[PDB]
Amino acid sequence: VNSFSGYLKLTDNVYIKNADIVEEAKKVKPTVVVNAANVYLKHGGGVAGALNKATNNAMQVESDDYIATNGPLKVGGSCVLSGHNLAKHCLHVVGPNVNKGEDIQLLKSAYENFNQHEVLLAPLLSAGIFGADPIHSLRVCVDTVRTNVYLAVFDKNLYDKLVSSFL
Ligand SMILES: O=C(N[C@@H]1c2cccc(O)c2C[C@@H]1C(=O)O)c1ccc(Nc2cccnc2)cc1
Repeated sequence: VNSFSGYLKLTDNVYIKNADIVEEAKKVKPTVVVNAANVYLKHGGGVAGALNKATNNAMQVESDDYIATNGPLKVGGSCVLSGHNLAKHCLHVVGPNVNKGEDIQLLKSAYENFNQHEVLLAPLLSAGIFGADPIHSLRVCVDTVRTNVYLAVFDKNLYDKLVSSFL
């Protein structure tokens, strides 16, 4: 039993809700919140900008030190940093950004990072301003992630479309 509330169950291990991931993180305080990161951990907009704003820019400060030490992430890769006031940990995961021409096959590699964590609160990778089809992202999530994932979808219209089209 965990504290995630109001989710629709899609599969044995994948759950989905129309929710603001920032508000959901603040209420649940999950062990792991996933950020829709880029390779530079520059959290300017979309989910990343929202999460970073909620940390009063502490996520960005920590991220800049991480990059200065380690260099950029790989597309499809991840790193674990602090969850600040939102979660114990933040798993920064880089899905391919279609508006940069990155290979969408890398989306499966991106979701594989979730398997290193037993339970996660997450957005749909590569959705939103990353330009991929969210229906496709949900399919890859279901077919790749084996650990317990609670997906937060900000847009109600998109949430309803994802549920209604789910196979
Ligand atoms: O980018 C965001 N979502 C994407 C989006 C947006 C629109 C249509 C879409 O299909 C998608 C897919 C993505 C998703 O749903 O994950 C997002 C989520 C929460 C948020 N929280 C917040 C907002 C304002 C101030 N502070 C915190 C901000 C942005």
